[PDB]
Amino acid sequence: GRKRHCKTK
Amino acid sequence: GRKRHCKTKHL
Amino acid sequence: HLYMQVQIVAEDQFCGHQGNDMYDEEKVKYTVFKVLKNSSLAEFVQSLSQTMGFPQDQIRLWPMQARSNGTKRPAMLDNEADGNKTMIELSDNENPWTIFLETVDPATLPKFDDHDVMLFLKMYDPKTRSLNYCGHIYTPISCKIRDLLPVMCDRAGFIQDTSLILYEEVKPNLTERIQDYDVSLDKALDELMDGDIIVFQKDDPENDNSELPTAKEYFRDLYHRVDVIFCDKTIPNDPGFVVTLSNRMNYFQVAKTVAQRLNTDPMLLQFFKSQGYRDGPGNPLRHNYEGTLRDLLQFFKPRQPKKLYYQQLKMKI
Amino acid sequence: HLYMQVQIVAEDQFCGHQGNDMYDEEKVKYTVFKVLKNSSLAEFVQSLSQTMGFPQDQIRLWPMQARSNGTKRPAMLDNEADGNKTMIELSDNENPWTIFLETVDPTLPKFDKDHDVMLFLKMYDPKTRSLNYCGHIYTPISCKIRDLLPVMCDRAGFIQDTSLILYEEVKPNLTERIQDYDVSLDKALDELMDGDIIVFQKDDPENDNSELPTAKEYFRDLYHRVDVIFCDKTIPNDPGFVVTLSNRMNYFQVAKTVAQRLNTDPMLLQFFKSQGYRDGPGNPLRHNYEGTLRDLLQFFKPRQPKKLYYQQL
Repeated sequence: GRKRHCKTK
Repeated sequence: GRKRHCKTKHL
Repeated sequence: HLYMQVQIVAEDQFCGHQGNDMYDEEKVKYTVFKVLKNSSLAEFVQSLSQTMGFPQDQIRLWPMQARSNGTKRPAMLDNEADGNKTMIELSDNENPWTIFLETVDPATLPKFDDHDVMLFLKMYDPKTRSLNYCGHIYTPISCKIRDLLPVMCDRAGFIQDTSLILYEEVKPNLTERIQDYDVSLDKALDELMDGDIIVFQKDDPENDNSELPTAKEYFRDLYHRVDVIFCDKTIPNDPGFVVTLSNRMNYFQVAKTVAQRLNTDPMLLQFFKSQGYRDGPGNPLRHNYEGTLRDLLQFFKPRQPKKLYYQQLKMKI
Repeated sequence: HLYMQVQIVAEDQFCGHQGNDMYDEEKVKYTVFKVLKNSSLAEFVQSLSQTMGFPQDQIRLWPMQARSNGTKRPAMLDNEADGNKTMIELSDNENPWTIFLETVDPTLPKFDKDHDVMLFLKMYDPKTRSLNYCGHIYTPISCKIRDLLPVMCDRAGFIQDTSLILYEEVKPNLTERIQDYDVSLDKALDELMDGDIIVFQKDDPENDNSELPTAKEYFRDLYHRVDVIFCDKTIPNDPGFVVTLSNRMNYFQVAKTVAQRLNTDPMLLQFFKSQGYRDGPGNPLRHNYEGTLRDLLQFFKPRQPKKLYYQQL
């Protein structure tokens, strides 16, 4: 479980 | 030198 | 032309903030540095460590990065290992370059691995209808939402095991509720990242009496809140007079609320759109105006004040 | 239900495209696949390989990705090769999910996810005022802009050592000239990413006699071109006729050019401002409206289309 790099919506 | 992951110059 | 401005913001500036993200970019007070565009990161941290009271091992830099959903939050620095990168490059050629400066008070700052994440906690209070900043928190990503609740309770000054409702402040006008607390942070949040914000409040029927019961509703209010300036045309050189309205409001709603301030009928008021920004009144508004306040204040440039002119009418000829 | 649409688009669909990004989303033709939301990617590649008629080793998937900067572009597949990852996971719950499919002949070269970039090449012809798709290239990021100029000439059918002016098509109404050709790709472009587009043209004084001398002017011009449909409010179903205008036009201009098309004087026409979100006309539109046509039409969706009603009168 890692985190994201960029947001997306 | 690397590529970005996300953009930035918005609507 | 061979220098850049590095702006430092410290956690106390986040206190008292009532909007989205951590602070208001205009109104906040920064600590500023002139730095050579070819400076080293360790060189800047040295200058910073001397200027502020803190030693290098008691501070951590979180550059304020904008994101693709229109938010600006503390982010992770892209140093790590054999970097030797220049300041202007670390900034991706931004100048000024703003940075959140994490320190400790009153010891040493924890270690941050990436299986860990920094989160920001806000507590919404439906009685006072205000947000209350509850600091930030290092936590493994593998951790589950339920395991943070004690720290939220504690930081908000609540008794342990107080039942809370958790939202994620995603962007302005989108506050998604966290449904299942028995999943890990990476699954619990929409898109886990180091600027992410959990807002929380008491689960309590007592807060249904308030104007805005949930945080979700509160942010929806702030999103539309707009402060308009009302000036009398028949009185030249009139300052106003400032009223708090919504973009949503229609003519009757604008009319009746200005009327409840001027102490007159809403039928005795005559408004005038508009000027963006060739200041001065124009076309008078018919009282059957099918638009809304957002439409009336359409031509204003973003960092300009909203002025609407009005006129009081006679009640006998 | 537990099924999702996956639309494939092939590089042949980018040819002749005369606007921003690779293709017109509306007017392009897709190969559509219906897949279980829980499928493996492997399974999709297998059925796509079967259907499209290419071995799994001769193809490469670049999911199309709509951006908040106002563009839709090919992107690197997410798969952390390849811990389960269901198709609906890989698409961020997007249904349908569009994917650019790269084939080869009518083998495919290796691509280092970390150190290489895929870039797209358009050529602007200022004489004809038209864009010409010149394909896509794999190049190292470390590579200098200088070293891509030979390739740009080749694909546009130019002679070698032909002078070229370079831009990056960043987004609609933003085409940034590239000044220094002796820098890396990551330095030259705004935010280097797979699916970035650079537009090139001849460096020739001759084209200054063109109505639109550069790509910069061309795309700015395109941003403004806008179609709107005008209908009589009294009182038929919809006698619709659509006429081409600019977003820069004020009230006079839009009226004089719609009145001319109907044959009447502009003084005879009464436009009603589109209610927006709601159903019909509602508001009448004042002839001293100091705004532009962009402002009149920002209610209408992105689908869209653009339209507003009128009595005449």
